[PDB]
Amino acid sequence: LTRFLGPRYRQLARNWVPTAQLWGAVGAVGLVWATDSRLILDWVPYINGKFK
Amino acid sequence: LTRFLGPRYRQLARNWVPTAQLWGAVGAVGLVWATDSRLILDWVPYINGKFK
Amino acid sequence: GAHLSSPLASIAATNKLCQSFQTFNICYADTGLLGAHFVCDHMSIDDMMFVLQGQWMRLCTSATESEVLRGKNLLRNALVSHLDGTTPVCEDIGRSLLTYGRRIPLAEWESRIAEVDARVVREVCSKYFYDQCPAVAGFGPIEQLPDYNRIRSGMFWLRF
Amino acid sequence: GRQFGHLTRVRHVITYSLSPFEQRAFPHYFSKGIPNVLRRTRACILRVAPPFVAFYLVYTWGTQEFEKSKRKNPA
Amino acid sequence: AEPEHDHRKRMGLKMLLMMGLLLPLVYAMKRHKWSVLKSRKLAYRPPK
Amino acid sequence: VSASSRWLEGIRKWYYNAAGFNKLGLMRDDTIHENDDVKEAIRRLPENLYDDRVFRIKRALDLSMRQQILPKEQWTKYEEDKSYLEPYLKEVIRERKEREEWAKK
Amino acid sequence: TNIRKSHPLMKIVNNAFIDLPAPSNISSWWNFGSLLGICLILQILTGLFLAMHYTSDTTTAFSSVTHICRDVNYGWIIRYMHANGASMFFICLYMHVGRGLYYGSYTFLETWNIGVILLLTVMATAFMGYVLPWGQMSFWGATVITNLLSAIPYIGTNLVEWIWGGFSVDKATLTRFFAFHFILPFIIMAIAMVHLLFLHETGSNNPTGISSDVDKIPFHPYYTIKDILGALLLILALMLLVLFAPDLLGDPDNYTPANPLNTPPHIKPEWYFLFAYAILRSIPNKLGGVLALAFSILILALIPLLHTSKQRSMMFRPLSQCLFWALVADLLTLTWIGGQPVEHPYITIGQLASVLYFLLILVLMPTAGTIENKLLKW
Amino acid sequence: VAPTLTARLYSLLFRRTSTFALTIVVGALFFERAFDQGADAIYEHINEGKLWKHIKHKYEN
Ligand code: HEM
Ligand code: HEM
Ligand SMILES: CO/C=C(/C(=O)OC)c1ccccc1Oc1cc(Oc2ccccc2C#N)ncn1
Repeated sequence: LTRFLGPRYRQLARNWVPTAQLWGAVGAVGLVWATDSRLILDWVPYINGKFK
Repeated sequence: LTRFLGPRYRQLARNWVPTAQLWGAVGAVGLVWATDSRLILDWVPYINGKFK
Repeated sequence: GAHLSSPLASIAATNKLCQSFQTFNICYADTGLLGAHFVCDHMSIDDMMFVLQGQWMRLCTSATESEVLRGKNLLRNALVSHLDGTTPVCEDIGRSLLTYGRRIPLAEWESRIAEVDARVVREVCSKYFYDQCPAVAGFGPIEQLPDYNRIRSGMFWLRF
Repeated sequence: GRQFGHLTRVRHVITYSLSPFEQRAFPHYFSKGIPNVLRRTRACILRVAPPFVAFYLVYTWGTQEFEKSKRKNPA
Repeated sequence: AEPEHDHRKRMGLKMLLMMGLLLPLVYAMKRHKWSVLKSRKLAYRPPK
Repeated sequence: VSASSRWLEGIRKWYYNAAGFNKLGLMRDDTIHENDDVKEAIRRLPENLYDDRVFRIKRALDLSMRQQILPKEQWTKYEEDKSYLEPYLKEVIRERKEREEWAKK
Repeated sequence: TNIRKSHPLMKIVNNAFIDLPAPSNISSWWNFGSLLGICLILQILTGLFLAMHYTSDTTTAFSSVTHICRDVNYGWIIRYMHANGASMFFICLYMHVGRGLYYGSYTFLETWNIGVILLLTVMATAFMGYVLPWGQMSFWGATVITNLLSAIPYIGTNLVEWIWGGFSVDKATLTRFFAFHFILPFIIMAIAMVHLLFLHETGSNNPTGISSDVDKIPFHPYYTIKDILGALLLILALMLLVLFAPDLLGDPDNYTPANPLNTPPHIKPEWYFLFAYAILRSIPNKLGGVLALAFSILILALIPLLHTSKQRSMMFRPLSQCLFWALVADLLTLTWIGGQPVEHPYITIGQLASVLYFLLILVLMPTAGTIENKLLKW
Repeated sequence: VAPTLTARLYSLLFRRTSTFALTIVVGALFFERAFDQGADAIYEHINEGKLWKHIKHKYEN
């Protein structure tokens, strides 16, 4: 708990932050595409084709 | 095949013959009791009680 | 090494199962200790017990004519090689007079040796070895030394 | 997984054991046994029983209060 | 509702009479094997 | 030194007796859970202490199995419960904490 | 050479059941591990002989079960053996978990965590198994529990209707619950194998929580014969139920066919779900219900992170011993409340026991362990 | 009785695992007859007259 609190760890977090952000994008777009989540997919231009 | 043919092996067979005979008796009486094989069990005095 | 007649000795050399073993028949008035002693690595105690116990049992149930003649021959040689010179013979005179009452002549020992066929070995072995409680003495790195119950279990064969 | 001969370092400990065929299975079954069970009941009744006795009271009261709640003497 | 009634009471008696013979017997088997440990004696002999 | 500090000491002697490892001949440090700092402290013990430790654990496991306890006189007295692992375990944690302070900068 | 060691198959059997170094001092509380294995096998062997005669359709779902008990040669013996075996399995699961908690066995992180997965899987099995007879309790238990999944935000209603195969517990629900009830015990056995794989890594813990390396005995014959005697005791308890009291632990409504239009006076689980059923009705919120219900079992996964004591076992821990027995009594309180209606004294003391369960695991027992350390100057 | 009943039982039938198995198998057959019927006879006494085997002579042809 207290052992992971220091300058190196703040650097280590800063180093892996763009990566952990991009995996979130992979997870989200991945979930959105796999379920056909209409709420989000109504916004994207070519995927829009599902006229009720 | 030809390697197991000799005086020692004849002795070794003679040594295990009463044992292999008695395991046959265990197997037979075991099978007879477990199936209730009437053909054999009609001969034994106390077990005889199954009057049609 | 691997070419030794004795199965225990041959397996022990091949698989480096010990530094040594020896059989014994320690005699006292109306009683005695009969079995084996061995010295081995910490990891080799289990195999050594198994291979020895299995040998007692092989002999108890399924001893063979040829190996029994070898045992007879080793004994004839052991008895004659032992009685070599004044100190061994004088020792044999003193001891035998206390334990047997007479000196048993070598011809009689031979006569009693010659009598022992395979049927004798497995009957006599069974009388003493088969399904009996051993006395077990262990010293040194003995974590791998079998539990008494397991040693006791090796004193009989389920196959026989 | 570990096997015998690789477990741990132990030094200078002698264990004397007897063959099961030389000794009786139930040495002093009731003479030594009965005192022992009473001893380890006594050693634990203050840790095991007071939550159950507490449940028993919360059970006995609760059941009583459930029955005498629907009925009423005045209108 | 329960045709098996008579049969289950019958085998139930056989269950109890068997267990009454088997329970002490398996106990005695376990107690026999375990007597090697139950009567075992320890001695600690550290150097001088 | 104090009347109430003698009472904390008597409540501690009470708990010690209630814990009852002394009934199995054990010392307090025998009963510790074996973590990495602990494993190292056992490893760092001298021959005589390790051998005694082994025997005390051996004895208590034997008693545990046969569901017995030691005679009253042979119980480890609270006053003479030698905390043999203390300085070893304190040194191992000291060393760990340094490594962890170093792994921070 | 000894073929027990060399041979690839026998090697496993030797390392698992024969030559395995086991602690000299393990209680009768260590017996339930083997007893659970007996119970899983017993359930597979009785379950299969039932499946040889059972029909998976709402029409003769109830009639096939009747056909088993009435017409099928000794079918009644197999049927009550299976129904009581499921309860036997649950008495054992509980002793086993309790033993793990008392003796600190949870510090085996993976073994324990695989056991949490093992508990959930046996629970999921029994729940689905109960629907199969298609009695009043079978249907009404199913509708009252599945409908909880509606309370999940956004995903909710879609999930229930996906598990349902329609808009209620219907034709399709009975059929799929049989399929899932048939496959799950095998997936259990495979997880139980991985459970044992992780256990053999450390070997067994013991009543003292101190290492037993200095006093290890071979599994055979000591724990072979002790597990035989233990199994003879489990067969006694199982056959006492099957052959003297086959309807004792069961609900009478299951003896009338399912009726979706008529709800029974009482809606109660078999004893093994009563504690958790109580927790659910105790909290008035829909979602809070299911979230406390999942947390009712999922909490066991937190227990290792809430270990605070310098010692492993509770053997030398009196403060923790009292708070342990408080948990067992509190669960027995929740068991009692589960099988009771939702009226006056029961609503209050029900939710009182519910808040206590979570306080006892999350706050109370981790505090006692800290105090016990201070008392030993540790 | 000169050597014990147990001593003569070990010598003749318990030494060999073969005859040990044979004595168990032969002993299992003879036990099943004495038990099944013996326990059935005990079941007769606690249900005297209640059973169809007692009633039987009432409805004959
Ligand atoms: C599918 C039912 C289960 C089976 C078949 C099973 C199997 C067993 C077996 C054979 C053992 C070794 C003997 C013993 O110590 O009892 C054991 C120990 C263990 N099991 Fe399970 N178990 C199951 C349920 C559980 C559950 C539900 C948990 C935890 C929520 C659990 C966690 C453990 C732990 C921690 C041990 C180690 C106990 C120790 O040796 O100190 N198991 N299991
Ligand atoms: C994880 C082990 C198992 C558990 C805990 C379990 C649990 C249950 C339960 C609680 C019941 C309802 C009891 C009743 O009302 O009679 C049931 C019935 C049923 N089970 Fe299982 N069972 C298991 C193994 C299996 C297996 C492996 C099969 C498939 C071979 C199976 C097939 C059946 C069938 C067909 C029924 C309906 C017949 C009946 O109710 O008696 N069971 N089971
Ligand atoms: C189909 O109903 C099966 C039941 C059953 O098998 O009870 C033992 C049952 C019968 C009546 C009422 C409800 C029933 O189902 C259940 C199911 C249940 O599931 C869990 C068990 C333990 C922990 C959490 C949950 C959940 N969710 N908790 C309580 N009752």
